[PDB]
Amino acid sequence: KHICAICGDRSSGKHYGVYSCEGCKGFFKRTVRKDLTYTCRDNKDCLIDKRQRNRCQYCRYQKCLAMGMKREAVQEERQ
Amino acid sequence: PRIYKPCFVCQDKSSGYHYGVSACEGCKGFFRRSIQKNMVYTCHRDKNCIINKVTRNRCQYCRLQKCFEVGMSKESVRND
DNA sequence: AGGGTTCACCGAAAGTTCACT
DNA sequence: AGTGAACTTTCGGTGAACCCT
Ligand SMILES: [Cl-]
Ligand SMILES: [Zn+2]
Ligand SMILES: [Zn+2]
Ligand SMILES: [Zn+2]
Ligand SMILES: [Zn+2]
Repeated sequence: KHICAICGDRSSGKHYGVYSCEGCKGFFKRTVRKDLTYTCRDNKDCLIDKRQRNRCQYCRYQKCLAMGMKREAVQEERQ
Repeated sequence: PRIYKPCFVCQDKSSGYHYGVSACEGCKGFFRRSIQKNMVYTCHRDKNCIINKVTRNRCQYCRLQKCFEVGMSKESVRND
Protein backbone atom coordinates (compact mmCIF):
# COMPACT_ATOMS: atom_id res chain seq x y z
CA LYS A 1 0.00 0.00 0.00
CA HIS A 2 2.03 2.95 -1.44
CA ILE A 3 0.95 6.60 -1.50
CA CYS A 4 2.04 9.44 -3.88
CA ALA A 5 4.20 11.78 -1.79
CA ILE A 6 2.90 14.72 -3.90
CA CYS A 7 -0.90 14.32 -4.31
CA GLY A 8 -1.70 11.49 -1.83
CA ASP A 9 -3.26 9.18 -4.52
CA ARG A 10 -2.28 5.45 -4.59
CA SER A 11 1.37 4.97 -5.80
CA SER A 12 2.74 2.31 -8.24
CA GLY A 13 6.30 2.64 -6.80
CA LYS A 14 9.22 5.11 -7.07
CA HIS A 15 9.37 7.29 -10.23
CA TYR A 16 12.23 9.83 -10.60
CA GLY A 17 13.30 8.74 -7.09
CA VAL A 18 9.93 9.40 -5.45
CA TYR A 19 6.92 7.30 -4.50
CA SER A 20 4.31 8.82 -6.86
CA CYS A 21 1.07 8.22 -8.81
CA GLU A 22 0.90 7.63 -12.58
CA GLY A 23 -0.31 11.22 -13.03
CA CYS A 24 2.58 12.95 -11.22
CA LYS A 25 5.08 10.79 -13.11
CA GLY A 26 3.40 11.87 -16.37
CA PHE A 27 3.17 15.56 -15.48
CA PHE A 28 6.90 15.66 -14.45
CA LYS A 29 7.96 13.70 -17.59
CA ARG A 30 6.00 16.23 -19.75
CA THR A 31 7.32 19.28 -17.80
CA VAL A 32 11.01 18.25 -17.96
CA ARG A 33 11.11 16.95 -21.58
CA LYS A 34 9.25 20.10 -22.80
CA ASP A 35 11.14 22.47 -20.35
CA LEU A 36 7.82 24.02 -19.25
CA THR A 37 7.52 27.08 -16.98
CA TYR A 38 4.22 27.78 -15.14
CA THR A 39 2.69 30.70 -13.23
CA CYS A 40 0.61 30.44 -10.03
CA ARG A 41 -2.66 32.45 -10.37
CA ASP A 42 -2.93 32.70 -6.54
CA ASN A 43 -0.14 32.92 -3.82
CA LYS A 44 2.09 29.84 -4.68
CA ASP A 45 0.64 27.79 -1.73
CA CYS A 46 -2.02 25.80 -3.69
CA LEU A 47 -3.27 22.60 -2.02
CA ILE A 48 -2.01 19.61 -3.98
CA ASP A 49 -4.17 16.53 -3.48
CA LYS A 50 -5.88 13.78 -5.52
CA ARG A 51 -8.79 16.22 -6.36
CA GLN A 52 -7.14 19.65 -6.85
CA ARG A 53 -3.76 18.57 -8.38
CA ASN A 54 -4.53 19.73 -11.96
CA ARG A 55 -5.73 23.23 -10.75
CA CYS A 56 -2.27 24.83 -10.36
CA GLN A 57 0.52 23.23 -12.47
CA TYR A 58 3.07 25.58 -10.82
CA CYS A 59 2.44 24.23 -7.28
CA ARG A 60 2.24 20.67 -8.56
CA TYR A 61 5.66 21.08 -10.25
CA GLN A 62 7.22 22.81 -7.16
CA LYS A 63 5.83 19.97 -4.95
CA CYS A 64 7.41 17.29 -7.27
CA LEU A 65 10.76 18.97 -6.61
CA ALA A 66 10.06 19.45 -2.86
CA MET A 67 9.21 15.71 -2.59
CA GLY A 68 12.51 15.27 -4.45
CA MET A 69 11.80 14.15 -8.01
CA LYS A 70 15.15 14.24 -9.88
CA ARG A 71 14.90 16.14 -13.27
CA GLU A 72 18.05 14.17 -14.35
CA ALA A 73 15.96 10.93 -14.03
CA VAL A 74 13.92 12.09 -17.08
CA GLN A 75 15.50 10.73 -20.33
CA GLU A 76 15.24 12.26 -23.82
CA GLU A 77 12.36 11.21 -26.20
CA ARG A 78 13.15 7.82 -27.89
CA GLN A 79 12.41 8.39 -31.68
CA PRO B 1 -17.22 26.57 -4.15
CA ARG B 2 -14.13 27.77 -6.15
CA ILE B 3 -12.93 31.40 -5.55
CA TYR B 4 -11.05 33.47 -8.26
CA LYS B 5 -9.34 36.94 -8.01
CA PRO B 6 -11.82 39.78 -9.02
CA CYS B 7 -12.35 40.61 -12.72
CA PHE B 8 -9.06 42.37 -13.71
CA VAL B 9 -10.96 44.88 -15.89
CA CYS B 10 -13.99 46.08 -13.76
CA GLN B 11 -13.14 44.32 -10.39
CA ASP B 12 -16.56 42.51 -10.15
CA LYS B 13 -16.78 38.77 -9.15
CA SER B 14 -15.00 36.49 -11.66
CA SER B 15 -16.47 33.44 -13.42
CA GLY B 16 -12.91 32.29 -14.23
CA TYR B 17 -9.97 32.86 -16.58
CA HIS B 18 -11.10 34.30 -19.93
CA TYR B 19 -8.50 35.21 -22.61
CA GLY B 20 -5.63 34.96 -20.07
CA VAL B 21 -7.05 36.97 -17.11
CA SER B 22 -9.55 36.48 -14.26
CA ALA B 23 -12.69 38.08 -15.79
CA CYS B 24 -16.43 38.52 -15.18
CA GLU B 25 -18.97 37.20 -17.68
CA GLY B 26 -19.59 40.82 -18.81
CA CYS B 27 -15.96 41.65 -19.63
CA LYS B 28 -15.43 38.19 -21.25
CA GLY B 29 -18.40 38.80 -23.59
CA PHE B 30 -17.52 42.43 -24.26
CA PHE B 31 -13.94 41.50 -25.27
CA ARG B 32 -15.09 38.56 -27.47
CA ARG B 33 -17.51 40.96 -29.27
CA SER B 34 -15.15 43.97 -29.84
CA ILE B 35 -12.75 41.48 -31.47
CA GLN B 36 -15.29 39.33 -33.45
CA LYS B 37 -17.39 42.39 -34.55
CA ASN B 38 -14.07 44.35 -35.22
CA MET B 39 -15.59 47.21 -33.14
CA VAL B 40 -13.74 50.53 -33.02
CA TYR B 41 -14.96 52.74 -30.16
CA THR B 42 -14.35 56.39 -29.31
CA CYS B 43 -14.09 58.11 -25.94
CA HIS B 44 -16.68 60.85 -25.50
CA ARG B 45 -14.50 62.19 -22.56
CA ASP B 46 -10.59 62.34 -22.35
CA LYS B 47 -9.57 58.50 -22.38
CA ASN B 48 -8.93 58.64 -18.54
CA CYS B 49 -12.38 56.98 -17.74
CA ILE B 50 -12.54 54.55 -14.72
CA ILE B 51 -13.90 50.97 -15.06
CA ASN B 52 -15.84 49.22 -12.25
CA LYS B 53 -19.17 47.25 -12.16
CA VAL B 54 -21.29 50.41 -12.05
CA THR B 55 -19.38 52.35 -14.83
CA ARG B 56 -18.05 49.56 -17.14
CA ASN B 57 -20.97 50.17 -19.62
CA ARG B 58 -20.51 54.03 -19.84
CA CYS B 59 -17.42 54.14 -22.10
CA GLN B 60 -16.87 51.15 -24.42
CA TYR B 61 -13.55 52.71 -25.59
CA CYS B 62 -12.06 52.88 -22.05
CA ARG B 63 -13.53 49.44 -21.23
CA LEU B 64 -11.80 47.98 -24.29
CA GLN B 65 -8.55 49.85 -23.30
CA LYS B 66 -8.57 48.11 -19.87
CA CYS B 67 -9.19 44.65 -21.41
CA PHE B 68 -6.05 45.15 -23.43
CA GLU B 69 -4.14 46.75 -20.49
CA VAL B 70 -4.75 43.90 -18.02
CA GLY B 71 -3.70 41.38 -20.64
CA MET B 72 -6.67 39.89 -22.51
CA SER B 73 -5.27 38.07 -25.60
CA LYS B 74 -7.02 39.13 -28.81
CA GLU B 75 -5.30 36.08 -30.52
CA SER B 76 -7.40 33.64 -28.42
CA VAL B 77 -10.74 35.02 -29.92
CA ARG B 78 -11.40 32.38 -32.65
CA ASN B 79 -11.78 33.71 -36.22
CA ASP B 80 -12.66 31.44 -39.19
C1' DA C 1 11.51 -2.20 -10.02
C1' DG C 2 11.50 1.58 -12.83
C1' DG C 3 12.68 3.76 -17.15
C1' DG C 4 9.99 4.39 -21.85
C1' DT C 5 5.24 5.25 -24.76
C1' DT C 6 -0.03 5.43 -25.71
C1' DC C 7 -4.87 7.56 -26.72
C1' DA C 8 -9.91 7.81 -24.47
C1' DC C 9 -11.54 11.17 -21.89
C1' DC C 10 -12.70 15.25 -19.18
C1' DG C 11 -12.83 19.83 -17.76
C1' DA C 12 -11.06 24.61 -18.45
C1' DA C 13 -11.85 27.94 -21.47
C1' DA C 14 -13.86 28.71 -25.53
C1' DG C 15 -18.42 29.75 -28.09
C1' DT C 16 -23.74 30.15 -27.85
C1' DT C 17 -28.16 31.74 -26.44
C1' DC C 18 -31.68 34.96 -25.03
C1' DA C 19 -34.37 37.72 -21.69
C1' DC C 20 -33.92 42.46 -20.43
C1' DT C 21 -33.41 47.38 -20.84
C1' DA D 1 -28.96 46.70 -30.51
C1' DG D 2 -25.74 45.77 -26.44
C1' DT D 3 -25.28 43.28 -22.20
C1' DG D 4 -24.38 39.44 -19.23
C1' DA D 5 -26.05 35.17 -16.60
C1' DA D 6 -26.45 30.69 -17.89
C1' DC D 7 -25.84 27.55 -20.80
C1' DT D 8 -23.26 24.10 -24.76
C1' DT D 9 -19.15 22.94 -27.33
C1' DT D 10 -14.17 22.22 -28.14
C1' DC D 11 -9.68 20.07 -27.93
C1' DG D 12 -5.05 19.36 -25.69
C1' DG D 13 -3.32 17.97 -21.12
C1' DT D 14 -4.13 14.10 -18.15
C1' DG D 15 -3.28 9.37 -16.64
C1' DA D 16 -4.64 4.38 -16.60
C1' DA D 17 -2.71 0.89 -19.07
C1' DC D 18 0.76 -0.72 -21.72
C1' DC D 19 5.74 -1.50 -23.41
C1' DC D 20 11.06 -2.48 -22.42
C1' DT D 21 15.28 -4.35 -19.69
CL1 LIG E 1 17.91 17.33 -10.70
ZN1 LIG F 1 0.56 12.22 -7.40
ZN1 LIG G 1 -0.50 27.76 -7.31
ZN1 LIG H 1 -15.42 42.76 -15.41
ZN1 LIG I 1 -13.95 56.99 -21.71
